[PDB]
Amino acid sequence: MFYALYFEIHHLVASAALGFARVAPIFFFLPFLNSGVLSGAPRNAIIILVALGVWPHALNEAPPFLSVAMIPLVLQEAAVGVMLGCLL
Amino acid sequence: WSGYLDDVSAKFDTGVDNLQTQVTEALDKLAAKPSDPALLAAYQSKLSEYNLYRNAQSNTVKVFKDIDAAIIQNFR
Amino acid sequence: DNLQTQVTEALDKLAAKPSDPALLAAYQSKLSEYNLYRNAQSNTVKVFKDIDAAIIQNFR
Amino acid sequence: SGYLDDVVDNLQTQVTEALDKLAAKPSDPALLAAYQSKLSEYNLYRNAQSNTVKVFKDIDAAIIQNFR
Amino acid sequence: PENAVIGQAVNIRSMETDIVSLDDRLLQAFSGSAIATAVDKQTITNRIEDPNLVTDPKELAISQEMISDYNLYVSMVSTLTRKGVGAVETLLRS
Amino acid sequence: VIGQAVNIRSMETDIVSLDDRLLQAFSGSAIATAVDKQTITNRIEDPNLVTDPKELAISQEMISDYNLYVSMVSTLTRKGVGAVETLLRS
Amino acid sequence: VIGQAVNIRSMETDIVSLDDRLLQAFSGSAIATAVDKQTITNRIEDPNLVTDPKELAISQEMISDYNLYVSMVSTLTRKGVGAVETLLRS
Amino acid sequence: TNRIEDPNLVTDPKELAISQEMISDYNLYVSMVSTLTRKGVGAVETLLRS
Amino acid sequence: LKEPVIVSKMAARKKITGNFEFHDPNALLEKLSLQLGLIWYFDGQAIYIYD
Amino acid sequence: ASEMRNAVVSLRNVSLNEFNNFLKRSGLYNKNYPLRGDNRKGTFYVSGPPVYVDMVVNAATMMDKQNDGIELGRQKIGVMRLNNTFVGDRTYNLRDQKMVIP
Amino acid sequence: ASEMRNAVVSLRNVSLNEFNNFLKRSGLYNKNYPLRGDNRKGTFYVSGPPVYVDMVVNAATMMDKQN
Amino acid sequence: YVDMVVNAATMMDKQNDGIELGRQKIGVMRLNNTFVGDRTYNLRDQKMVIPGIATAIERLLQGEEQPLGNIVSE
Amino acid sequence: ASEMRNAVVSLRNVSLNEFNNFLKRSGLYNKNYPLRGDNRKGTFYVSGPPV
Amino acid sequence: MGNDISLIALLAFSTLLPFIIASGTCFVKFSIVFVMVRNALGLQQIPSNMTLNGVALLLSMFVMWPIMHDAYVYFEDEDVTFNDISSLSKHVDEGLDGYRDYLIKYSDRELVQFFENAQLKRQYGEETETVKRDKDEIEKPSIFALLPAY
Amino acid sequence: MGNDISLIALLAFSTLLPFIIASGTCFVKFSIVFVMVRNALGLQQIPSNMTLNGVALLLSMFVMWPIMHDAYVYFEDEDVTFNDISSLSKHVDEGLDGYRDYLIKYSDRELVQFFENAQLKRQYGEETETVKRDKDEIEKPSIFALLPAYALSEIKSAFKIGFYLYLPFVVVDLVVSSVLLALGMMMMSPVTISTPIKLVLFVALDGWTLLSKGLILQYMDIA
Ligand SMILES: CCCCCCCCCCCC[N+](C)(C)[O-]
Repeated sequence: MFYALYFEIHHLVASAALGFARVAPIFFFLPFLNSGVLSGAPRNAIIILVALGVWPHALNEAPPFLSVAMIPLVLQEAAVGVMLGCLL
Repeated sequence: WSGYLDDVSAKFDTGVDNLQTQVTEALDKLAAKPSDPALLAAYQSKLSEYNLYRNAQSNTVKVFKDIDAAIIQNFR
Repeated sequence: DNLQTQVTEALDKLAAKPSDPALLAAYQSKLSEYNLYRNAQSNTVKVFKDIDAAIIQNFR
Repeated sequence: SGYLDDVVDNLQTQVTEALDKLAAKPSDPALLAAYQSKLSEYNLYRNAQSNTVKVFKDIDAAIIQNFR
Repeated sequence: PENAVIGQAVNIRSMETDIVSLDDRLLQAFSGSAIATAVDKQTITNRIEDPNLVTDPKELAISQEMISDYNLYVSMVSTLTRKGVGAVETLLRS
Repeated sequence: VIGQAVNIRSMETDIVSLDDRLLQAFSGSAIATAVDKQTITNRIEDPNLVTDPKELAISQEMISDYNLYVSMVSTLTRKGVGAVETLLRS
Repeated sequence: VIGQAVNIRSMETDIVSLDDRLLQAFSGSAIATAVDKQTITNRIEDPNLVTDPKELAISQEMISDYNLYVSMVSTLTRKGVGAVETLLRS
Repeated sequence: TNRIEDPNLVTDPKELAISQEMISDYNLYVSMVSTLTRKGVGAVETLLRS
Repeated sequence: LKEPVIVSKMAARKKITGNFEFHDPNALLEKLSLQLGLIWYFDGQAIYIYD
Repeated sequence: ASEMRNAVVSLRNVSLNEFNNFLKRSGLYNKNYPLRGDNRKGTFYVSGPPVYVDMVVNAATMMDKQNDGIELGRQKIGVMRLNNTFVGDRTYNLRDQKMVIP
Repeated sequence: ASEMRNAVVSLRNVSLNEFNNFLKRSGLYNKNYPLRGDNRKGTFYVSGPPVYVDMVVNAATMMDKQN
Repeated sequence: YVDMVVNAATMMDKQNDGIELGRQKIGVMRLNNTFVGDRTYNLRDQKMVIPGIATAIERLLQGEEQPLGNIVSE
Repeated sequence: ASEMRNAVVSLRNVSLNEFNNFLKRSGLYNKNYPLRGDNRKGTFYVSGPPV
Repeated sequence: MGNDISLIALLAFSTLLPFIIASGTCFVKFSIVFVMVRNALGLQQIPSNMTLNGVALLLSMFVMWPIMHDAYVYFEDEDVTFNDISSLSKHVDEGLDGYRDYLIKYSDRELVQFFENAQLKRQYGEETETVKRDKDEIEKPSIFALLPAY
Repeated sequence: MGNDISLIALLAFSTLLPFIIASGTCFVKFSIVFVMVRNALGLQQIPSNMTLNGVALLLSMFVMWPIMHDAYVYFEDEDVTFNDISSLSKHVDEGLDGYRDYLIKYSDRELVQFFENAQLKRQYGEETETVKRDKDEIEKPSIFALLPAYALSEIKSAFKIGFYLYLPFVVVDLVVSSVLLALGMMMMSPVTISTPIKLVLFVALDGWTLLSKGLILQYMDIA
């Protein structure tokens, strides 16, 4: 099926985008990751790579959240990330 | 159910009321007696008239397609 | 809509007798003029609204 | 289609049908003259549709970029 | 119609009165713009699906205008909205 | 002439039925159904339909809309994180 | 030639402040623009002018000059506003 | 340039079929180099300006 | 007057005071038109008044 | 009450009296909001509740295009005998020559 | 009162006297807001409440095409 | 119910468009008082041709678009 | 139960009596969810579980 | 696809979000009390402003997140129909009452009424206020009137 | 839409909008007043500037709205189309009078006039003298003169208010020290006791309600 690789790349970037919401706050709190040290073009490139390194589901199948209101979800994930940043 | 280039073809097909059949009739008569000069003289007229009918019809539809395609190209 | 009406009249008269050379000669002219008119109108409409879009893009 | 799922005829059909009829006798002037105008109207329809879909997507892309 | 002209005796305007709230004045704008755009998009689509409209120069010339006017309208609403929120942001971060 | 009608008193909207489709940015279920169909297909029907102008005009809608949806989510997450950082510094 | 008239004397005004110099430059440009646009529109619909090579050769120039002039005024206005914004942000 | 002036080369069907290939290759070569250099400097801009 | 009356917005800014007798309206209306600076018309269905 | 709707309708092939009968046979007629117009002509005005107005306008406009295939122009043949002259083109023979009159 | 409307109309096939009669049979006719013009010609002026003006302008202009 | 009714009605309608309902019939009519064919007379110095009924009627109706009616002396 | 589904289907060559027999020999037929229509004609309604 | 204006409204809202939170939410109270207590104990920078703001933010979400989620659940509702700009305005306003009620609960009636007057009365030639009986206006103070009073 | 140049003007205006609000509007006064109150109470971080400026912006919106609405309605009016530069320019000018007349109540006459004198074309001798009648001079000085005079006068009037706000707290701060000295506890820092007193006094006085009301009353008229 011809377009399947194209869709499979878009599923990847949608998953990475929703992972950034939960990984970036940690990079804000820790003293060796905050923007007093790591800044400019490296910063996003590294955060995204980590988020893809830890996402739990196979990257090549459609993301399950397409049916849901995006804002309540993004705020939920950011709150979780803030809690983890404190505990670490 | 049809567009506007069919309205433009049909203006010829309803304009020349009957020619489309008259040609076939003339041919049916001439085929029976090719050596008759009155039949030959009639057929020459019908066949020429039909040839022009078809050419004028096709060139007019070509021109209206060239106007439309140029307007649509500007929708960008 | 005068030049739109004239061409549809000419076409009826022609369709009535497609082999009359006086009618053919008239129709050639009417159709050519209409053909130039449409193109000129469409092109200027385009120019006028590409200028507006370029203004908005300048502050956007 | 023969199918509806509960919860006229278009140029796409008319072209396929006139081509199908023509191909049986490629040398008949009535059929040729009937086919020229259907193939022309189908070409115009299928261009105009795609050009306007393209305009609506470029509008939405510009909005998202403007709020970046 | 074409054989008729229809005026208004004198254009008094009750909606020139400011009396509604600063937020009702917002809801009116939002609701009216949303309806206007949905109607315009639908009309443009119909003018293309229908075979006698998409193949007559007289009709195509009109559709070209409809498309351009739609484009300009939406682009300007977007621009002014951005400029507006950007002002708030500029002041409050100062 | 034939079948002519006009509504005189009030601007009751009739070209469209006014509906909750006004109140959403993306028909995410319609995306999720189309994305299903173009991805469940693995060795059924046939590949390579680069060429028929009727299906090729249906693919154009999906290929555009999914690119826009993915582009939007990328901005929303940045905004959210930026709002949290803004409050925590201030 | 036939039915033609020209305004000999322009009305006049004092110019005493940057405010009036600005309103005057604005009003001067607005009218010239409206006049040009109308003129072009008429030249596109008089059929003696749409179809004559000599008249089309003129309309081409009028359209070009209009485009260039409005693009210049747009650019220089945006440059001025950007210089103010830059200094106050700094 | 020299092939376009020798009257023997400019009027023989055999030789023209060669000139057409030569000019198509020159065009593609220069478009390639001019694209990759622009990408190359664009990387440096991205890292330093950012 | 036995007719509806329509007053232009710009005319509605003016103010009047005193004790008035509507004994012959058309004769009163024209006189006040001249004193106040109004202009008026009558189409047969309604009276219109402008500045 | 404020929701009343109003419309004007102008048929081509179906007289008002033709449409009233359809409403009556259908059992859809309502004497509180009757159609107002000329039973002879084909133009009328209607006002009332939304559902009623919409149904009326739709039904009328469909009836109109349905009856449009009715053909009403017809040709006739008239036979006429001449009493005082020969019908056909008339030949005389002069001493050596035929000559002919229209 | 401030909502009065008015219009001016020209009919290419139906005389004013032809139209008034239709209004009478319809029972739409209203002597407080009669039409104003030349019964012989086809041009007239009308004014009144907005639903009345709109009804009149539409009925007359459609019937002008029917005939 | 409404959706089932609507779709069933529309598709039953479309399944009949190909059906043709018109028909042609043939009438045989003997002439009681005259010869059917075109008559021709040969004379010492003249030839005369007279068209028959079929010839005259065909020559009259040829090319007619409208239906006929009222001959007078779904 | 709220996953039940409905359709209307219109055949051009075959007919309902032709198709029932097929289901029967297949052993697919189900008297709980029969096809509803005119056996002589070629249009029918069906409702049931998705598969 | 969707609607191009509802898209603008979504993106705009998400830019204003932190200022709304900072000015019309219990975050206002929580972030103040902690810092005051910290000063009273007489040893600044223990706990950090990072700790305090982080906790205050988290607690505010328990109060406010259900109200936003309820509003989106109100709008994602496929059974509505409309006819006019008024009928749409009413339904959109009705969607915000869940938030309006919270602001009404925690703010002063008379300061709210004062701003409700001040939006208009520069227009007004009159002194009478009874002219609308309370039952509508008491329910429907505007949100811009409620915010600063809260 | 409309005249292409009118469009450019609208977009330029909307681009400069925040600097106008920040330099020619009551927002200038409210922003200062709230921060001075925070300093008078002696708080370094409470409330946030992001809260104070939000409140100040909302309060300013009420005061400024009616002028923006009136000017909008004035320009969204199809009444006329214009023959000439002088007719158009005087039509434009007559639309800004509502704002011009707002600025005139609060800027100061002598400073305004000095700035108007400053704009005139230079002369080689000292400029030729003039006196001008009120319909220009009182009614219609130019906006490029009014605007900075307004900004400066507003700042001044803001400092004045802050001065009065400080006085009662200064009284408190002195009294409390004198009483601690009367009790002999000379070494204790009095800030530890004066601060809560100040807070108590401000809440019992309900200073926020009074400030928010009276500031609006200076511009609105409410009955
Ligand atoms: C922490 C913010 C992000 C997640 C949203 C939490 C919403 C509030 C849920 C509270 C439930 C409390 N409970 C179980 C007593 O109802």
